[PDB]
Amino acid sequence: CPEQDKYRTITGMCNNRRSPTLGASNRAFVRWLPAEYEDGFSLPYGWTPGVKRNGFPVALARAVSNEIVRFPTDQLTPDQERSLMFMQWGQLLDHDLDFTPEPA
Amino acid sequence: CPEQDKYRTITGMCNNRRSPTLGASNRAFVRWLPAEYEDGFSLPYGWTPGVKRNGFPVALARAVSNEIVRFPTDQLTPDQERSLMFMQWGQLLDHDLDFTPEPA
Amino acid sequence: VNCETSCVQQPPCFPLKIPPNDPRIKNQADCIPFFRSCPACPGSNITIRNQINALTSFVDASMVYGSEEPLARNLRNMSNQLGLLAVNQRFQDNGRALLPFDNLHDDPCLLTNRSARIPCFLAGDTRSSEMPELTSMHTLLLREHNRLATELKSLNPRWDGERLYQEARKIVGAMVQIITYRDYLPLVLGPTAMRKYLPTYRSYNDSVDPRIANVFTNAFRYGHTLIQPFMFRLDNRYQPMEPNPRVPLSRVFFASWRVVLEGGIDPILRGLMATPAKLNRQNQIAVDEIRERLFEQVMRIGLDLPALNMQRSRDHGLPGYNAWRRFCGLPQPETVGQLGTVLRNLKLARKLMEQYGTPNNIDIWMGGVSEPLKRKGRVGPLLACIIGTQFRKLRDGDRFWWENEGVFSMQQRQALAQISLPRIICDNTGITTVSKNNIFMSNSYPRDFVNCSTLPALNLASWREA
Amino acid sequence: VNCETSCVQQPPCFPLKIPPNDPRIKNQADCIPFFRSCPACPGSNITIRNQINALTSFVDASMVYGSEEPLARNLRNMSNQLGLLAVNQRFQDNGRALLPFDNLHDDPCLLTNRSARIPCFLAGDTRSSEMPELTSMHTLLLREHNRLATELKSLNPRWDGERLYQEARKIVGAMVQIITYRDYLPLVLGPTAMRKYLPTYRSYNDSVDPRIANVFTNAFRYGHTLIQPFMFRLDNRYQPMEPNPRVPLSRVFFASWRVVLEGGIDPILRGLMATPAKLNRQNQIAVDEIRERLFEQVMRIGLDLPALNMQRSRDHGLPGYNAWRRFCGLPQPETVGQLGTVLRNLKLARKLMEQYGTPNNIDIWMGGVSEPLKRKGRVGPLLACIIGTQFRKLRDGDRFWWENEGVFSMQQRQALAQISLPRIICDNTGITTVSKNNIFMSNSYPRDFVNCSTLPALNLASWREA
Ligand SMILES: *[C@@H]1O[C@H](CO[C@@H]2O[C@@H](C)[C@@H](O)[C@@H](O)[C@@H]2O)[C@@H](O[C@@H]2O[C@H](CO)[C@@H](O[C@@H]3O[C@H](CO[C@H]4O[C@H](CO)[C@@H](O)[C@H](O)[C@@H]4O)[C@@H](O)[C@H](O[C@H]4O[C@H](CO)[C@@H](O)[C@H](O)[C@@H]4O)[C@@H]3O)[C@H](O)[C@H]2NC(C)=O)[C@H](O)[C@H]1NC(C)=O
Ligand SMILES: *[C@@H]1O[C@H](CO[C@@H]2O[C@@H](C)[C@@H](O)[C@@H](O)[C@@H]2O)[C@@H](O[C@@H]2O[C@H](CO)[C@@H](O[C@@H]3O[C@H](CO[C@H]4O[C@H](CO)[C@@H](O)[C@H](O)[C@@H]4O)[C@@H](O)[C@H](O[C@H]4O[C@H](CO)[C@@H](O)[C@H](O)[C@@H]4O)[C@@H]3O)[C@H](O)[C@H]2NC(C)=O)[C@H](O)[C@H]1NC(C)=O
Ligand code: HEM
Ligand code: HEM
Ligand SMILES: *[C@@H]1O[C@H](CO)[C@@H](O)[C@H](O)[C@H]1NC(C)=O
Ligand SMILES: *[C@@H]1O[C@H](CO)[C@@H](O)[C@H](O)[C@H]1NC(C)=O
Ligand SMILES: *[C@@H]1O[C@H](CO)[C@@H](O)[C@H](O)[C@H]1NC(C)=O
Ligand SMILES: *[C@@H]1O[C@H](CO)[C@@H](O)[C@H](O)[C@H]1NC(C)=O
Ligand SMILES: [C-]#N
Ligand SMILES: [C-]#N
Ligand SMILES: [C-]#N
Ligand SMILES: [C-]#N
Ligand SMILES: [Ca+2]
Ligand SMILES: [Ca+2]
Repeated sequence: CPEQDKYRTITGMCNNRRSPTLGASNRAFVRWLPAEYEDGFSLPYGWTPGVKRNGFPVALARAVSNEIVRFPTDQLTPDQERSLMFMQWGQLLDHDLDFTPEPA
Repeated sequence: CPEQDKYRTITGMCNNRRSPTLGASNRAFVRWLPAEYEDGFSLPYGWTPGVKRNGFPVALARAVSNEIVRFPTDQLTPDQERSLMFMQWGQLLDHDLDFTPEPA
Repeated sequence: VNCETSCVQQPPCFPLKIPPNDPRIKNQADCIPFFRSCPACPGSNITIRNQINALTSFVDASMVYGSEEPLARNLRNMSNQLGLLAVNQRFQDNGRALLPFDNLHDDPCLLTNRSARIPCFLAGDTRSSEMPELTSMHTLLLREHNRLATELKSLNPRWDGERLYQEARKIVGAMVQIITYRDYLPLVLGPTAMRKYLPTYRSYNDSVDPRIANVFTNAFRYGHTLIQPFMFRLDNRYQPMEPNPRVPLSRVFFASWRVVLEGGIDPILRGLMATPAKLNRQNQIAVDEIRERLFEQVMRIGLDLPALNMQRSRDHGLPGYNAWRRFCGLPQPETVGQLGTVLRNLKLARKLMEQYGTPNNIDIWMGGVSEPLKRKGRVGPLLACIIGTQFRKLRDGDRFWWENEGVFSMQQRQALAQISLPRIICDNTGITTVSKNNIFMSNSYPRDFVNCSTLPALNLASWREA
Repeated sequence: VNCETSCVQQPPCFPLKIPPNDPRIKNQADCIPFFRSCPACPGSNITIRNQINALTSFVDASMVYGSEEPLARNLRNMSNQLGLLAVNQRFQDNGRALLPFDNLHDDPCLLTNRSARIPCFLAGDTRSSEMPELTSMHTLLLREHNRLATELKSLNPRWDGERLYQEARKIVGAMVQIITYRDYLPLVLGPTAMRKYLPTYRSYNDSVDPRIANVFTNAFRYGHTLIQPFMFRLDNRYQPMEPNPRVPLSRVFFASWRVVLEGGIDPILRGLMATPAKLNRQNQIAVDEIRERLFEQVMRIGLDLPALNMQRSRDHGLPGYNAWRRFCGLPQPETVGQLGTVLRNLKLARKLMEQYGTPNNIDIWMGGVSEPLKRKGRVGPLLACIIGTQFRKLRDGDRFWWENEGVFSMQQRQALAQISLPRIICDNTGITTVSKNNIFMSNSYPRDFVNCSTLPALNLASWREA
């Protein structure tokens, strides 16, 4: 990291002098809590048939969505205090913050 | 992890059921602070000639030892309120807590 | 293998299983496509699997400039010393720049309208084409950069391309930070959480970890509950832009052809300004446009966004609801009665318990969006904690934070304090009537609207090099 | 590159260079051998390099039983149903058990005396032979397990080998926990830090991460400052045991032959009890037996333990002194005057500044052991914070902590509260006079000594299944 600089790097590298990769691209996320996997280190809950999570069966993500998230579209409530731009800025901002890559 | 157990596993696995490997053998240490390497992710400070740390030259570990740690043995002060067992239990306990492997 | 074309659960896939009697996917043996997120340490038997963030965590407008060098260089116009960002060489929006086209292998945008043949756009972030409204925001900022570089060039004739690009980029990064922290975050968290998590900025702290927390990638998806089932387009007098003023969202995903062949970014931006966002309510969480028909035009079947958010949290090994409540210092409900008290909805509490069995297993996104919204905020206590905690770290741990001593001069800081999204829109579009501040609250024409001419332009005098 | 025979800096070697005018190594082309700790994710350009802990972090006596299944199995006597740990089949200590020998490719113990041909011992941890005083502690605990398994077999006739092994292993683990937190830790931290970092145990908290922090592996090395330059051996009447009662430490490292052929563990244990530890003073930090002659007999050159500690912290990418002070909520001195104040020693502050340039760069071990010791404690504020924080986590985050409800019965806990290191020594050796509790404080014979007959043994009655 240069002794001094006037602009941010493209990667985020060197923003933090003592730990120059912090906030930089293509680095692992920081964890605020320890990970919780089926095998303790890699497999996600719902991977192995019959493997419960803390005493209870893993709820199918599609099931939770069907039973709790789904609602009649004609019931939609327009937010009298938020524009759709409020939604749009959130996504645009999200795209400034994180992108979790996957294999193609 | 078994729904119910009676004793500690040998590896330490399953002590924490939500995160099975926590405290278990052959796992990476937890970091209480972000790592500080010469390149930000791997090389130790002092690896590359001329590369300073936080604006200052890295002091040779042997030099610090010679200048600050080294003392005439006749000046040794026997601790009047601690037995040599105090030291020994410390090393024994250390050996219950951690061992950082290296290549042969 | 292809996680998009088969339901075999083998690396790198983790397809979503279908419940018996699903109202849409009748064949229970099938699935919803899902690729596991790339592991930070591939094939390890020592490390606890973690995921990767391909972008800079800082609020630096990297979605415009790029987070990798080759890309950042490719997004720039290197044909001169004007410090500009490359623009589309084939199409223009009523005389205004459009983002250039990307060169993808299996370009999804081409699939949204096979005959139009319009590929996906090239931006700092790979998702610029996901929905036309997003594309319009990406295009808006690209134009603003070029506008800034142009003005800076007149101000400072001796400045070369690199200087002009860097100085314009610097201003854009600051605009995103100001709009985000001054106008956006307060409306997300509410005043109480804003004060608690984002107290007055004092100084850059090099001990504040600025990295995005894994949980945030999922928690910040609270925004999916804000999505309306249509893309609204309005004409210059904010009236429906015929013949299609309300396009179903399931037909705008990756629809870059709409920006190019259906009137540019102006009708889209007006739509965003004068249309209300969907309100998140405990019995109206997310729409079927994203729950049943997500990416319908580019996938074998429609995806389910809420379900994908929950499968993703598991893929990422994220702890359950109570663990996050605990982390946040919030009470952890253990029974349906306690959960009913926390959510101020026993009915929803019961539903969650029938599905998960224990509040300890509720997925972060689900439990997070289930919580009653904070006053003048759009998230409950848990999401407010996670989101608020993250943005303070992104502010305090940023050496280039706009208010940090040495980044901008006092007078530049004073000039920057006058910026606003409504003005930015005025400067880079044919739109002459925009929302009154706060733009994220204003949503009714003509009541919440004013003439662009009443809004002063950003004063760049303090950027003149003496 | 062979890190043991070469001074070339190439992976995985990071040899310590030799400064000009070195008091011992006049040839600057030489070096002190150093192998970088194994990375958790080898060859990654994504992960920030981290190291590995090969042991169980929990205070569960894994140094006795092993942290891996194959080893744990091999340390056990599988020739019967007595639940015993395997003992040496070739040698005995006045009719008592010795640890079995290990089978190492390049046995260092053999090098400490070519003609004795005594290899290193096999224990739960690979370092049992590093120094004869440590081997004596490992041997003591092995005997106690077998003694416990024997008494348990008498009380519960139906218990098989496995049950007996597990029950004795469970008792020993609790013994290590009791001696450590009740007797040891208070004398390390002092009263104030003890109350601050280790408040009264409540119960098992599954939200408390029990892993060893990378920094602790270096910080707990404060114990190197307590090391005396000799191994003291005393006879049954606590008098110097001839003809070699004070062996220079540089001739006891990996000297397993001394345990086998020089009188067993009794003379060693008596020496540990009746000899004072070395006090850590700011200009009497660590002895030359470890600073100049570490492992002199088992390798090409004598190592420097304090220097290794500093090289290791760099290898592990550990932050400097000030970063750790900050982490601990302690003031961070920036000038030599401020550092002089923190250390209550201007002369030491100056030596540090001369070496490091800034307190930000002081290596954790060096800074830690430099701080003045807390009242009735043997570490300063920084180390007290790091060490105290670690041990509370190992306590509160251990499902099998001896006080956790369900682990032991109320009467079993009442019994265990009567255990002590002196008693264990009385139960497993030919020593009849031992230190009064606290064994870690008592160090003067006969003033601090009592007969074994006055110390009630552990009553295993409440272990009766009946
Ligand atoms: C079981 O143990 C849990 C862990 O406890 C820790 O370790 C044990 C051994 C003890 O030493 C204990 O004292 C330790 O805290 C424990 O859960 C913990 O509970 C605390 C208190 O509620 C949580 O702290 C809160 O954290 C949130 C989130 O931010 C934190 O994390 C980020 C990211 O790393 C950091 O940057 C922050 O600095 C925080 O550390 C904060 O929002 C919150 O602060 C805000 O609220 C308080 C109260 O109004 C204000 O005073 C502040 O100014 C802020 O406005 C707290 O700091 C801690 O995160 C949590 N850890 C975990 C893993 O859950 C649990 O309570 C124990 N249970 C029992 C029954 O003992
Ligand atoms: C610069 O920012 C630094 C980071 O600050 C955090 O993030 C920013 C964005 C804010 O939200 C801020 O509020 C956050 O704290 C900041 O340094 C931090 O300072 C705090 C306060 O001193 C430190 O907390 C102390 O930590 C030690 C060590 O234990 C901690 O870590 C372990 C391991 O993860 C956890 O298990 C513990 O729960 C702790 O989190 C504690 O021993 C200490 O608590 C003890 O002492 C206090 C005070 O007497 C008692 O109340 C407690 O009961 C305990 O007895 C504190 O919890 C924090 O470690 C430190 N972080 C870092 C990375 O250094 C710094 O102060 C900021 N500087 C300025 C000028 O703003
Ligand atoms: C036009 C509106 C939006 C979408 C279309 C959309 C879509 C997604 C998809 C497909 C994902 C990935 C799902 C998976 O895990 O498989 C997703 C992730 C993220 N979003 Fe989305 N999103 C739209 C809109 C929003 C809004 C308004 C948000 C924020 C206020 C928001 C957030 C997020 C976040 C943070 C992610 C993860 C990003 C990452 O890869 O790290 N979304 N969304
Ligand atoms: C007979 C007394 C002791 C030693 C001989 C001795 C030696 C070492 C060595 C060689 C290392 C490794 C150095 C390196 O980094 O290359 C070392 C590491 C650790 N020690 Fe040592 N030690 C003796 C005594 C003690 C005492 C009394 C300690 C504590 C109260 C103590 C602690 C430690 C710790 C925790 C480590 C790191 C272990 C790991 O690999 O994780 N030591 N010691
Ligand atoms: C670069 O800028 C020039 C002048 O504005 C413009 O004519 C040209 O088309 C631009 N090139 C690209 C790729 O945008
Ligand atoms: C596809 O794009 C063409 C313009 O090339 C347009 O005329 C047509 O209506 C579009 N298709 C649909 C289904 O709207
Ligand atoms: C196992 O125990 C029996 C009985 O104590 C003993 O004779 C034998 O030597 C032991 N074997 C080993 C390998 O320790
Ligand atoms: C080495 O061990 C032998 C026993 O075979 C012993 O007699 C001799 O004294 C030892 N050597 C030294 C230098 O102590
Ligand atoms: C996200 N989109
Ligand atoms: C330490 N050994
Ligand atoms: C394409 N331009
Ligand atoms: C080995 N005996
Ligand atoms: Ca960014
Ligand atoms: Ca252990």
